[PDB]
Amino acid sequence: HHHHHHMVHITLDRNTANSWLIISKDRRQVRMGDTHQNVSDNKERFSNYPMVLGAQRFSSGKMYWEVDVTQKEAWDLGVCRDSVQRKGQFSLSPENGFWTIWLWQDSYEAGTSPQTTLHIQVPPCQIGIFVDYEAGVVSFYNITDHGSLIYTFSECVFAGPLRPFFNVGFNYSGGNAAPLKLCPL
Ligand SMILES: C[C@]1(O)C[C@@H](Nc2ncccc2F)C1
Repeated sequence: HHHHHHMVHITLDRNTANSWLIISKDRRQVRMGDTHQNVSDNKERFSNYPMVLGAQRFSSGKMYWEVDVTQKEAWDLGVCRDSVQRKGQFSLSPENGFWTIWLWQDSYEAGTSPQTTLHIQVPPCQIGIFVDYEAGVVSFYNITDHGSLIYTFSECVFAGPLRPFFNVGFNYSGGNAAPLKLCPL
């Protein structure tokens, strides 16, 4: 790719975080805590899963950011509608307003309905996410493998403003405590 020159400074929105997440002072890192984090509930918070949104809202243009997934067993990354469901159980699909990929149990998959198998030669330590609002495109790039394409959603029905989306995953195993980190441009 050559998408680095549409780079945007993403920060995490504390108010949308699941109440077990810990967001760094600079709002660039998030991890799963071992307990509920002494914050009030609100209607924005994701209740069932360890999810958080970016503070930035996008309704036009080309946006690019990179996330460090080093030493994680499980995560979800991408973008979602500002209007996505926050409470109870839901699937990650374009029908529900999510354009995402994930790692789960040693397999990488795109959040289609049903999910699509990804083919990645070099397990990524850093992921690039590119959104072209006008084109209706969300693409994922493997920064560890010279920016090689992972997956492209096209003809996307954004149907409103978009927010960066993150899931740090559960830590039942004790092997998934590592943070998601937004990487410097
Ligand atoms: C228990 C902790 O607070 C330390 C750990 N941090 C990291 N672990 C793995 C890769 C990168 C990290 F920054 C989460």
